[PDB]
Amino acid sequence: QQIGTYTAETHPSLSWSTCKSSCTTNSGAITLDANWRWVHGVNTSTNCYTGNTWNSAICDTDASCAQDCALDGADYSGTYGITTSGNSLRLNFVTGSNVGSRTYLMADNTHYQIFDLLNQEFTFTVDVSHLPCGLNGALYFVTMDADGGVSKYPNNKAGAQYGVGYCDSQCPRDLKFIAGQANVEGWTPSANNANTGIGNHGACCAELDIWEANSISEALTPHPCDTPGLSVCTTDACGGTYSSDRYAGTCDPDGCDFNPYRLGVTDFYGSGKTVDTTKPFTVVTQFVTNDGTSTGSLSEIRRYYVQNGVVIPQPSSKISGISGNVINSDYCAAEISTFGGTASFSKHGGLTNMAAGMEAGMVLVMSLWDDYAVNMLWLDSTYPTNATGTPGAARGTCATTSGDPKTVESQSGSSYVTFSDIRVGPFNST
Ligand SMILES: OC[C@H]1O[C@@H](O[C@H]2[C@H](O)[C@@H](O)[C@H](O[C@H]3[C@H](O)[C@@H](O)[C@H](O[C@H]4[C@H](O)[C@@H](O)[C@H](O[C@H]5[C@H](O)[C@@H](O)[C@H](O[C@H]6[C@H](O)[C@@H](O)[C@H](O)O[C@@H]6CO)O[C@@H]5CO)O[C@@H]4CO)O[C@@H]3CO)O[C@@H]2CO)[C@H](O)[C@@H](O)[C@@H]1O
Ligand SMILES: OC[C@H]1O[C@@H](O[C@H]2[C@H](O)[C@@H](O)[C@H](O)O[C@@H]2CO)[C@H](O)[C@@H](O)[C@@H]1O
Ligand SMILES: *[C@@H]1O[C@H](CO)[C@@H](O)[C@H](O)[C@H]1NC(C)=O
Ligand SMILES: *[C@@H]1O[C@H](CO)[C@@H](O)[C@H](O)[C@H]1NC(C)=O
Ligand SMILES: [Cl-]
Ligand SMILES: [K+]
Ligand SMILES: [K+]
Ligand SMILES: [K+]
Ligand code: NA
Repeated sequence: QQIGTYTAETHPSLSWSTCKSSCTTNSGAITLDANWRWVHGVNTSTNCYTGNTWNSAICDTDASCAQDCALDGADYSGTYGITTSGNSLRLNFVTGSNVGSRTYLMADNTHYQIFDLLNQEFTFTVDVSHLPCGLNGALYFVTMDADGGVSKYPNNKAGAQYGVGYCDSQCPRDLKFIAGQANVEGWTPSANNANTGIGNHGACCAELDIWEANSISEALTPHPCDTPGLSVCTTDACGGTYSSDRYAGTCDPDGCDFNPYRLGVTDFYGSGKTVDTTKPFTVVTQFVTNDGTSTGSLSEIRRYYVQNGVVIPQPSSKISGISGNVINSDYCAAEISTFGGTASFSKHGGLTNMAAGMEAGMVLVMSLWDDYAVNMLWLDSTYPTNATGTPGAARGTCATTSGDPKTVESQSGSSYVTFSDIRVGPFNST
């Protein structure tokens, strides 16, 4: 994708902190993912993409399309409901016909910030108070290229500056641009989302979902892949949520997840609970390595919370067969043994391959979305919906009829998530 000229691209400002075993406030900024943008011909206002289909006059091939179509600048607040205030980022849900957003932290105007998380602690504050059933305010990391692909893929000029280069563990085929090619060939409009479709290519890479949550439930989920960085997959071999068989590909779509409610701890997180989601709170996450160095492999993910200045531990599992309050080799083996299903976490290298994702360096993503595929039931309801009574089926209190996108967009359009005070450093430094 090319760089358009009609609207200047100005990344809203967002500060964040680096901490030492003493913190330094870094100047940062955020960009909007390329899928939300206007895509038009080079030096013309003609759309390359309108509604849920491509303009075959310009985009007669995957390559020509990327050479000949440009992404343009965004009105962050006015069109997408994205604002920043100091160290705080607010993502609105419905803004006209726009639904949510996906944003990336920048190191400069043309590069995503890269985080090296092994043997570090990462902290943020969140307000989920305005996130009802069926929404997901996510803060997580993916193994994207810092420059968004510009150095590797010649047709890609727009790069990180225009939010190009997304990949994740679901191998998304809904992306308009992947690896310097447009996703034109085989494009199939979704029958239910007027803006969206699925192309023949998907963009796979490692994903560390440190935070997927709403006011009801939260989960922490590493997802490894066969290779850490971008791998371009084709059609149904992609696996993930955009394919016939989620387990057909090279990334783990399920992950090794820790949701306190799923693990039997139903009084921990939610309205007026131990972590009271009517108010903001701080989430601290540690990435422990086998040898205690930045170059060891990932042994354990640890977690705690702070609210009203009070430290609140991650609660331990109440499910017979699954112990503790950390994610480690024993926990991941125990989860799949007890809850059952496809061993996709092991098959894609588990924590060793998660570490490879992390060692490559990862981009920070903040998003707010609803889910046409599963209505977010996997996060905050009983799932599968016919598995009531079985261990791990219940993930939160939402009804199994909840989370229908057009429903929640009509009823709860004013929903929003605010992320703030991002901090990273050595353990005990944030
Ligand atoms: O025509 C001339 C005039 O153009 C004006 O500019 C227009 C332009 O013409 C128009 O084409 C453009 O339309 C864009 C809309 O403004 C924008 O809202 C819309 O955004 C969609 C996007 O198309 C779609 O791909 C995206 O899909 C989401 C999906 O909903 C979501 O569920 C999924 O969630 C994932 C999470 O992000 C992730 O964290 C998690 O891990 O996984 C989730 C999935 O499991 O993410 C996908 C995307 O990957 O949804 C958004 C939001 O609804 O995009 C339209 C383009 O396709 O608008 C322009 C501005 O109006 C000029 O302004 C004017 O001057 C010209 O004259
Ligand atoms: O694809 C939807 C959602 O799936 C999540 O994994 C589920 C899996 O779908 C379900 O069959 C199993 O019982 O539970 C896992 C974990 O909740 C996955 O973790 C998400 O990233 C994904 O969005
Ligand atoms: C730049 O675009 C405008 C709008 O299409 C057009 O008037 C002008 O001729 C363009 N430049 C060219 C063709 O070099
Ligand atoms: C249970 O529901 C899932 C999801 O629709 C489906 O795959 C399965 O066939 C259903 N029936 C039974 C008995 O599991
Ligand atoms: Cl869980
Ligand atoms: K601002
Ligand atoms: K994802
Ligand atoms: K309910
Ligand atoms: Na299975």
